[PDB]
Amino acid sequence: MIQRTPKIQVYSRHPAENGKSNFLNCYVSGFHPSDIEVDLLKNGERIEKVEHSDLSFSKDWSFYLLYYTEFTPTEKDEYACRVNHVTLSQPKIVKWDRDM
Amino acid sequence: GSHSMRYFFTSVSRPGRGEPRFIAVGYVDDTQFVRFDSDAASQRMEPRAPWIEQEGPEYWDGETRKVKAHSQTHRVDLGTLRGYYNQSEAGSHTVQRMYGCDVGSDWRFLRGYHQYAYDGKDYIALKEDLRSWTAADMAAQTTKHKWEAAHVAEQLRAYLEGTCVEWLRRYLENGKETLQRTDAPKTHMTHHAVSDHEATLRCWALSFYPAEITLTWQRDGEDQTQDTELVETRPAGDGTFQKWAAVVVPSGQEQRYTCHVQHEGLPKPLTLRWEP
Amino acid sequence: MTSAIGILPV
Repeated sequence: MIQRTPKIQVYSRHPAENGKSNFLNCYVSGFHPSDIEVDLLKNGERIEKVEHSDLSFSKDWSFYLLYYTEFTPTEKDEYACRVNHVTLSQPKIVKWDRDM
Repeated sequence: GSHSMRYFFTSVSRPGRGEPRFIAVGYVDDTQFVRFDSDAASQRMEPRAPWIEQEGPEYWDGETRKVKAHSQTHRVDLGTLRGYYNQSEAGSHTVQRMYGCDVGSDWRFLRGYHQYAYDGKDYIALKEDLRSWTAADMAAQTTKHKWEAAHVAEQLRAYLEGTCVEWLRRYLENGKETLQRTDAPKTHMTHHAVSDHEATLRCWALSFYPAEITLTWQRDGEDQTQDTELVETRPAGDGTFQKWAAVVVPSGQEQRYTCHVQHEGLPKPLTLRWEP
Repeated sequence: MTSAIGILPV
């Protein structure tokens, strides 16, 4: 069967302002099969209180999911998204970039 | 103008770990309104939008009943497909099903679909005429014959041209505030150094609905689609969407370049230009 | 709403 690897984007709901209220999104799309591990990280540790959309798929039959968590960004605190899939020999970490 | 309803169903087998996972979701245009998820506590079809929560208690019972049926059907399908492809018991496998319908500005039936996949690849689907199947291979030609004998095409054509459309038109009037109004992009443009003699210009579209949008870059009013970078359109998590388009350029040339947005909500197209 | 008809096993 066809294995297709995830495309990943980490970004916030609104434009970030330090010390102001926001959501942090990790969008994993374009992948197959469906069994995927997704974790948001703060200074490299699991944020427990994370939620996710209901699994769905695209015209090409590949899966997509939004994971999100309330946060308050700041200057020094470093947010990431870690992804494991059957197509990745090791988990893939993607840092949050305010300007992407 | 046009609108649509879509239901999406996924089952995954868990070969030494019991019952198949099953998830269904339905959307009107880009707004999700319901879900069912075998592995959650309630085992009911649940509301996922405010405008659908008003619906009577017999809405949920029937939708629940029906979806557990689709489920027991996908469950049988997993066993038959393993049989047809002679795959071992050991492996995890996947069926997906998609159906629904589109309408015009006049809200009249326009087209319908019904598509089925095994292990992420076309297995059988219903053609545009609504009367015939496109079968991907020999295993699936066996299914095509079973469905030609049970008149499945006619049975789905009657759901598609009838029940699907009527109930779409319904939801539109009940969730009109959220489903008929169309948020135009808040657009903005950024600039970053990437070295001594180069610079990135990123064109941003934020906070828009529906998802259909187009971002392009021009050098002196001439398209150039290579040396660009365009991300997949992504949901903001609050109904709206986001997208950006970038292009790497020579330092000092930033006003050669222009960003062009096209969206349903904008009347003229927009043009952007690095100034700040 | 989902369909009561034409959802048959393969």
